[PDB]
Amino acid sequence: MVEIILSHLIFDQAYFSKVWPYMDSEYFESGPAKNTFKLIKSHVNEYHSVPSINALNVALENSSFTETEYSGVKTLISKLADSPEDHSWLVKETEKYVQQRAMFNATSKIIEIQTNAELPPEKRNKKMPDVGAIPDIMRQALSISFDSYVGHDWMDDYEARWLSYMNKARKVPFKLRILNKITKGGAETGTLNVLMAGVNVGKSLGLCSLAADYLQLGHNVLYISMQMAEEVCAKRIDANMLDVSLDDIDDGHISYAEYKGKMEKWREKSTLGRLIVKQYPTGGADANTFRSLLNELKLKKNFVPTIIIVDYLGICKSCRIRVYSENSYTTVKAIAEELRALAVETETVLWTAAQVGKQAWDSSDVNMSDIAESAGLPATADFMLAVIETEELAAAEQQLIKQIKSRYGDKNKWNKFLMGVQKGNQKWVEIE
Amino acid sequence: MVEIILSHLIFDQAYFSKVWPYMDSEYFESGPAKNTFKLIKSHVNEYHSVPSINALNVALENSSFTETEYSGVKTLISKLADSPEDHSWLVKETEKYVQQRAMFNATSKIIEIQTNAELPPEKRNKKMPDVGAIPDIMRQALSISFDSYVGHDWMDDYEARWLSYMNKARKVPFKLRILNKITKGGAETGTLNVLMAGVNVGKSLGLCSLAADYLQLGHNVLYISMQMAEEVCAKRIDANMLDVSLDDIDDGHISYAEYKGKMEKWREKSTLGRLIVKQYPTGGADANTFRSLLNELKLKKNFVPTIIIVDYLGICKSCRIRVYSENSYTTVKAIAEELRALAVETETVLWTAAQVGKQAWDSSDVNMSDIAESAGLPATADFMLAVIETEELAAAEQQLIKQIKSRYGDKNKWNKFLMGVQKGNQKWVEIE
Amino acid sequence: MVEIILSHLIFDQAYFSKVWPYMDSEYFESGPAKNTFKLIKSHVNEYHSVPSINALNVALENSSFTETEYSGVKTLISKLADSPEDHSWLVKETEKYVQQRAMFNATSKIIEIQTNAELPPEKRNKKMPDVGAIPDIMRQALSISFDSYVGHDWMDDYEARWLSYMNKARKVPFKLRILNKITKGGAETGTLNVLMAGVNVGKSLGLCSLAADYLQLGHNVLYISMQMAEEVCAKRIDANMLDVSLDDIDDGHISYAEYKGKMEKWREKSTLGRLIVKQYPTGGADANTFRSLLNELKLKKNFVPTIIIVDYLGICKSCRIRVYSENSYTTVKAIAEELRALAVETETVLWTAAQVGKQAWDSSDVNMSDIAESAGLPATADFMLAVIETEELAAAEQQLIKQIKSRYGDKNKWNKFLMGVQKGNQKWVEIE
Amino acid sequence: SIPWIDNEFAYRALAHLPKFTQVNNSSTFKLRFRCPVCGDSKTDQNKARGWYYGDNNEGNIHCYNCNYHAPIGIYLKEFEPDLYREYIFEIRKEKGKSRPIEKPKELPKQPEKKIIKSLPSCVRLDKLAEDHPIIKYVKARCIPKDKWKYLWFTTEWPKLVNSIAPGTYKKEISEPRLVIPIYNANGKAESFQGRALKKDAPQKYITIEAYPEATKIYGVERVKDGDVYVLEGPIDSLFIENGIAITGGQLDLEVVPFKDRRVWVLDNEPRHPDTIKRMTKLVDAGERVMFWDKSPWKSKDVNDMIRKEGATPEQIMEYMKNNIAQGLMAKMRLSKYAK
DNA sequence: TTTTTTTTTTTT
RNA sequence: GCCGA
DNA sequence: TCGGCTG
Ligand SMILES: Nc1ncnc2c1ncn2[C@@H]1O[C@H](COP(=O)(O)OP(=O)(O)OP(O)(O)=S)[C@@H](O)[C@H]1O
Ligand SMILES: Nc1ncnc2c1ncn2[C@@H]1O[C@H](COP(=O)(O)OP(=O)(O)OP(O)(O)=S)[C@@H](O)[C@H]1O
Ligand SMILES: [Mg+2]
Ligand SMILES: [Mg+2]
Ligand SMILES: [Zn+2]
Repeated sequence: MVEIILSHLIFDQAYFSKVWPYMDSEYFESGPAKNTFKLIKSHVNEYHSVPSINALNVALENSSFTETEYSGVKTLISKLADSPEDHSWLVKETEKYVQQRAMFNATSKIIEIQTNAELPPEKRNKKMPDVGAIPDIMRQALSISFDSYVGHDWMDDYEARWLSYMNKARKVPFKLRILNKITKGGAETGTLNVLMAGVNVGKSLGLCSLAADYLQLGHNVLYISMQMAEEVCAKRIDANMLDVSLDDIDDGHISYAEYKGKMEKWREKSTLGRLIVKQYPTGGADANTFRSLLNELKLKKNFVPTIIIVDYLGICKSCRIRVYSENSYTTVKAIAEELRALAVETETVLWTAAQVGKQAWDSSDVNMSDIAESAGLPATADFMLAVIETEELAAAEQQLIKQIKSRYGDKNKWNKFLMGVQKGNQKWVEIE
Repeated sequence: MVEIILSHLIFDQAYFSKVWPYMDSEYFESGPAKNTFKLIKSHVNEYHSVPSINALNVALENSSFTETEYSGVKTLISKLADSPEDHSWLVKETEKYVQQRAMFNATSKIIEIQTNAELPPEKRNKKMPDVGAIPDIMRQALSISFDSYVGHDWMDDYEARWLSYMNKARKVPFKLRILNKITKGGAETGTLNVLMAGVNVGKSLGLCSLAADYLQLGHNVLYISMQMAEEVCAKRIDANMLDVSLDDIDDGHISYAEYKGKMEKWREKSTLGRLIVKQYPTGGADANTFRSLLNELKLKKNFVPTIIIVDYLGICKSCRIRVYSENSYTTVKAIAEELRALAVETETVLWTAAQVGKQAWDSSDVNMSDIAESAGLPATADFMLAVIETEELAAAEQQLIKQIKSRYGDKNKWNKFLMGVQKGNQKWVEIE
Repeated sequence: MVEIILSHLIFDQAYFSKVWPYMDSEYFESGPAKNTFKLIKSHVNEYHSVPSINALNVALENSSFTETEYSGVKTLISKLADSPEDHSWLVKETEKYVQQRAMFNATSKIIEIQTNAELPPEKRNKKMPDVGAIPDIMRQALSISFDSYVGHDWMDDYEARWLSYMNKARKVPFKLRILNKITKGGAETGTLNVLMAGVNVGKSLGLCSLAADYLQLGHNVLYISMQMAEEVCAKRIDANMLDVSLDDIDDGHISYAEYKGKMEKWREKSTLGRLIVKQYPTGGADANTFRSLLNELKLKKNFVPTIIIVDYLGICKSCRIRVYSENSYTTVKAIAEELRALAVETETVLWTAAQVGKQAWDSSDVNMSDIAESAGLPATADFMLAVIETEELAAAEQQLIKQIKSRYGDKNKWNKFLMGVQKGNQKWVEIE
Repeated sequence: SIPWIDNEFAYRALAHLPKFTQVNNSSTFKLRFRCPVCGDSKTDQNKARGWYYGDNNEGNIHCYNCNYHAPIGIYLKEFEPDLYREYIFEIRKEKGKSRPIEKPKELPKQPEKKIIKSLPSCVRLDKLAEDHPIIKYVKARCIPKDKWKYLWFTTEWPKLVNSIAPGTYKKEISEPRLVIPIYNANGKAESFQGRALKKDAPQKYITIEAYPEATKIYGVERVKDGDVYVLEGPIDSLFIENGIAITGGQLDLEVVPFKDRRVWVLDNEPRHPDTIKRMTKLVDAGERVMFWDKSPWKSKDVNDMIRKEGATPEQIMEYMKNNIAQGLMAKMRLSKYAK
C-alpha cells in the first residue's frame, strides 16, 4: 500500500498532519518508493509545505538520479491520485504497514549484526552495533505506533481532563431525585449497574421503571430480556408510561381510544426516545450475542442505544467459558466482566439484575454477602442497589432499596432509603 | 446477480444501509464472490464502514489466500463498477436473490441431514440436527425477507401490543374460577409453572387435576410422566373425568359398560381435547428429549400441544450439562431454564413439580424458602403454587394454597383460598 | 427390498392387513415395481382380496403394458416367492423402506417446486404448489409411520386401559395376604421398592424372604448381593425354602440325604421359579452394571427376570458419580433414581433396602421425616416399608411393619401391621 | 459411501483442470492434476501434486504440495457448489435404491497378444565374448556363468522397444542395456526389462510389457519341484534355485502362483518402513516369509551379500530353508526384526 | 478415577 | 513434499 | 527431464 500512502501524503492534509512524524525513508523500499519518499521529504524540508505533482516533476528535473532508476521514479509518480478514502482505515492501514516494515527492518538488522559478529574482528565492520544491543533495538521496533499518547499523564494532561469536569460527559440523569442525590449525577457511561433482589421482589419492576424514566429523558433504551417475553416487558413498561394499572389492562378497563390517545400524546413529545425490547432464550445469550444485537440495531434502524437494560445477568452465558464448564462463581464473574466490557466499549450505562441467596428472601435486611451466584459480581459491578420488601413495607406499598456498592459516591451517606413501589402501575415513586 | 449486488454494496450508501444487515457469507457462492464478501465483511466489522475498491484490492486482498482465489478476487473486484439502477428494483431483486439462496442452502442442508441420518450411528456426525427438524429449517428459509423486525419497539408497535391485550392471546384459562381470579385470566403461553406439595401431599393429584381441567377446556395436553407409568397417570385422569373413586377402579365396583359409556359420552362432546400421556425413565429425559417427543407427536399423531405437564422437574436431566453434578442447585436450575426455553419456544404452558424442603413437611405454612431442589428454580419459574394441608384439611378434604410466587399478579392479594381437594376422585373443586 | 415387500404382500394375510393402509403407488419406482403394485392395487380394488401369483400373472396378461414393461412385470411376477420370514423384522424393514422412499419423493417434489419457481411467471406450471407450502410437504413426508403408538392416548385407548385394569397386568402378588391388602394387588412392574431397616433389622433378611416368596410363585428372581457372598445368600434362600434353620445348616443337623430330598421335592413342583444369585463387590456395582448383568443372563442362561432384589441401596454405587461415600444424600438419591430407571426400562419389579436415622430407631413410630435418606429415596421409591423390631416384638417373634410410602395405595388404610418374622427360618408369615 | 458416484463426479469436476490424467489401472482409479488450491509449480506442471484416489471405500483428493487431503464432497462444496449440490442430491437419490453397478461386470482383457518371438539389437550374454564390457560388469556382479543364457545385451534399447512397441520413444537414441526377457509358465517371453548398465542409465529404466496382461514374474518357466522363493530382483533370483522375481511396483498375491509353496524373500533392511509394510501385509495373509533376523551378513540383497560380504549361494539356500516362518511364528520374527 | 484448591449450595 | 530412473 | 507416492 505504498502507492496509497504516498498518494495520501501528497494530496490529503489531515493524514499528513498525523502520520508524518512517524515516517522514515527506511520504511518503504530501496527502489521507486524510497526515492519518491526522499523527494517528498526533501521538498517538505526546503519549503515547509506538502509539494504538488508539478513540484515533484521539477524536483526530478533539477535533482536527478541515474536514468535507470530515474525512469522508474518518474513512472511511479503518475498514479498518485486524490482518492478520498476514509480516515480511520487509512490511518490503521498505514500503522500496520509501518509496523510490519519496522519488524522486517529490525529482523534484517539483527541478522546483519549477528553476521558481522561471526566475522573475525580484523575484517569486521565498525558501524554495525554490538550483539548486546540486539534485544533493545527489537523493542525499538516493537513499540512503533501512531498513538501519540501511551496513557494519561497526571501533570502533562491537566488540560483535556478539566473538560471532563465542566461538561460531565459521563453522568446520565436518573429522573428520580433520590437516585441522583445518592449518585451525584446519575449512572455514568461505560459502567455496569446491578439491582440485586430475591425472587419476585421487583428486579424487573425496577429495571422497567429505570428504562421508562430514561425513555422519558430522550434516551435510547434497549431492554434485552432473557426471562420475560417481549410482550410482557412491553406491558410492564406501558403500566408505567400510560399510568394505567396492569389490572386495568388485563381486565379490559381501558378503551382502545384511551390507549391510542395516550400513546400518541407521548409520541408528540419531542423529549421521547426509543425503547427496544429484545427477547433471548434463558441461558442463550452472551456478550457476543449482545454485540451482534447492537450491530443489527445500529444497521437495520437508526437506533444506537445510550442505555442497555439486561433483564438478568445470571441467566446469561459466558462468551469465553464453555457452558457450565466452571462453577457459579467463575462463570458469573466472567459474565459480569464481559457485560462491563460491552458497557465500556459502547459507552452506555448497562443496567441489569441479580438474585440474592436463598437465606435473604425473607430478610428485612440484605447484605452484600447475600449475593447469589458469584461473589465477583459486586467486584465487577459499578453501582449496586439491593431491593428489599417486607410485609410492613408492602402494607404501605414501599420498598427498602439500599446501596450495596457504589463507585459514584460514599455509600454510607444515604445507605437505606424507602422507595414507594406501585406494583399495579409497576412504577417507582419517591417519598416526599 | 452477485456482481451487481457487490458493485452497489461498495458504490452506494443507501443500498448498503438497506441490505447489508441481512447479508451473510452463506449467500453468494463457493468461489471468488464468497471471498470478496468475506473481505467486505471483515472491513465492515473492523471500521464500521463500506470500504472503497482501493481498500479491498490493496489493503484487504493482500492476505491469506490461494493463487487461484487471489486471481479470481482481483478479477471480480476489477469487474465491479457503479451502474445507474433504480433503488427500488435493486432492493427487490436483492431480496429475491437472498430468499432464493436461503432456500438453496436450506435444501442442501436438509439433504445432507437425510444422508447423515441414513448413515448408521458412530459415524453420524453429531451436532447435526435430526430429520425431525427438517420442515422448520425450510420454514426458516421462507421468512428471510428484508423486514427490519428486531425486538418490539415500544412506540412503533403499540397497535400489535393492543391487539395482544384485547385478544388476551396469551392466557390459557383454568377450569377453576379461583385460579383465574388470582392469575388474572390463567397461565400464559410461554411460561413454566411449578407445583410444590412435599411427599404424598399432592404434586401429582394437582398436576393430574390440571391436566383434566385443560382437557375439559378443549386444549391439547401432553402429560410427560417421569415418576409414574403411562397407565397410572391415565388412571388418575380417568378417576378425575369419570367421577369414579380411584379405589373403585381397582376393586372392580365399576362394570365395563359404565366405563365405556362414560368414555363415549365424553367423546361425543365437542369441548374435549387430547390427553396424550408419555413416560420416560426417571432421570433419563432432558429438554432435548421433550423437543424430540414434541416433534414426533406433531409428525405422527398430528398432536401439537398447548399444555405440557411434566410430572417432576427434579428428576429430569439437563441437556447442556454433560457431566452429572452432585450439586443440586445448578442441576435443577439448569433443568428449569431448559424447560422454560422449551415452553417459550413452543408457546405451551409448561406445568411441572418441585420438591419442598424437609422442614416444610407437617408445617402449617410453607414459604418460598422451603424449596429443596434449587433456589434457582423459583428464579426462572413463572407461577408457583404450594399445597399445605397438614392434618386438619386432610380430615376436611381440603387443601390450602399459599401462592408463593406469581408473575401474573400481586401474590399477596388472595394469598390463601383453601382449594377443595378430593383425593378419591383425584380432582379439585371450589368452596364457593 | 421391493421384491420382498411385493412377495409378502402377495403371499401373506397378517403382513398385508398390517401394512396395506400405508402403501402408495409412488413409493416403489417408475418401472417394474410401480407396475406390479398397480396390478396389485387394481386386483384388490376390483375383487376385495389379495391376488394369487397366477391371478397376478393373469392381470399381467390382460393389461396395458409395453413390451419391455410386459417382460419386466412378467419376470418380477415369476420372481415372487412365499418365503416365511419373521413378522417384526418384516414390518420394521418395510416401514423403513417406505419412509426412505417417501423422503426421497418429498425432496424431489420440493426441488422441482423450487426449480419451477425460478421461471418467468408467464411461463410456469399452475398445477405446481407454491413455495410457501414447502414446509408442509416435508411434514407429510415425516407423517409416515406404519404403527403410530407414541405414548398412551386418552379417549383413544380406553379399551386397552380397561383391559389392563381388569387383567391386573401390572400387579405381582406377594404370597402374603397383608401385603396384597396394602398394595391393592401387590407390587407393580417397572417399579422400585425399599425396605427401611431400623435399629438392627437385617436389611438382607426381608429382601431374602421376599426373594423367596417371589420364588415360590414361579417368578424369575435375581438377587444381586453386595455385603454377602453368593453362598450365604443362597443359604438364607435354602433356610426360607426348605424349612431348615440357618444355624442348623452350619451345625450339620440336616444331612445330605434330607437336603437333597427336599431340593428334589421342590424341583418336582411345577409352581417353582428360578433364583439367580450374583455377587458384586461393595460399592463396585452401579445400576449400569446391573443392565449388563441382565443382558448376560438373558443371552446365556435365557433367564428373563421379573423380580430383581439388590441387597443394599446405600452399599450400591451411583451410575455416573465420581465421588463415593458410605452414607451421603446425593449418592442415595442418584442410586434410587438410577435403579428405578432400570426397573422401568426392564419392565421388572426391583427391591432394595436402606437405613434410617436414630430417631426412627428409638421410637416405634417412624415418620418420613425420621428417615436418614428422606426426600432423596422417598422421592424415587414407589413402595417404602419401615421394618422395625422391638424387644416386645422380639419376645413375640414379630415385627412392626409400617407403610411409610405407598404409591400403590392410600397410606392410612392399613398402615401398621404385625409380621410373623422367624429369624432362624428367615421367613415372614401372617398374623391371625 | 458411494465410490462410483464419487469417481464420476471427480472425473467431471477435474477433467477441465490443467494437467489432468485419468490413471485407471485394473484395480485403481486415480486422477492426476495440478492442484487448484496451490497450483503446484510452474516448472512442475507435469509434476502435479494434485491426486484423487477413488479406489478406496471413499474418494479422497490429496495434494502433497499444499498437504490438502479432503473428501470429494468437501472439494465440491469449496469449488463447485452447483456440482456439489448435484452430487449431494444424487448420492441420496441412489442411496435408497440397491447398487446396480455390479450388473455390467465385464472383463475387457485378452490372452497372450504380443508374444515376443525375437529380440532385434540384442545379443545374449552367453553368446558374447568373455572380454565384452557387459561381461566384465556381470563378472563384477558374480553371476554364475550357466545362467548367462538368460540375459541379453543391447545398444538400441529405444529402437528395440519401438520395434516391439512403436511410439514408446519419440527418439530412438542408442542405449546399451541389459535385456532380461520375462517369460510365462510355458516358457515364452511376455515382457522384457531394460536393466540399467554402469552405475545408472540416463533415463527410463523400466520393464516394457508386450501387453498389459503380460506376466510380471521372472523365471516362472524354470520353476521346479519344491518351495518357490519370491525375491525382488531377477538377477537376485538367478542366484536362487526355484527363485522367481516379481517385476513391478504393484505386489498382487493372486497373480503369483504356487500359493501352497511360494516363499517371500525380501530385502535385509529392518529400516525402510515400506519394507516393513510389505512384510506386515504378507504375514497378515499368513504367507511364508523368510526373515533375515539371524543373517550373518548385513548387505541389502543376496547379490549384494555375495559381492560385498563374500556370501556363497549354498549358504543363502541353507539360510532360506532354515528361516521360513508362518503365522504367529512369522509375526514374532517380523516384530523383533523391524527395529 | 483421585486430587486439590474456591465458591455455592444444601442438608442435618 | 519422499522415492526411482 | 519424467512417473508414483496417504491422508
Ligand atoms: N404481570 C403482572 N401483573 C401484576 N403484578 C405483577 C406482574 N408481574 C409482577 N407483578 C408484581 O411485581 C412483583 C415483582 O415482579 P417482577 O419484577 O416481574 O419479579 P422479579 O423481580 O423479576 O423476580 P424474578 O426475576 O421473576 S425471580 C411481583 O411479586 C408481583 O407482586
Ligand atoms: N389409588 C389411590 N387411591 C386413593 N388415594 C390415592 C391413590 N393413589 C394415590 N392416592 C393419594 O394421592 C396422594 C399420593 O400422592 P400423589 O398424588 O400420587 O403424588 P406424590 O406421591 O405426592 O408424588 P411423589 O413424588 O411420589 S411424593 C396421597 O394423598 C394418597 O392418599
Ligand atoms: Mg424476572
Ligand atoms: Mg408422585
Ligand atoms: Zn495443492
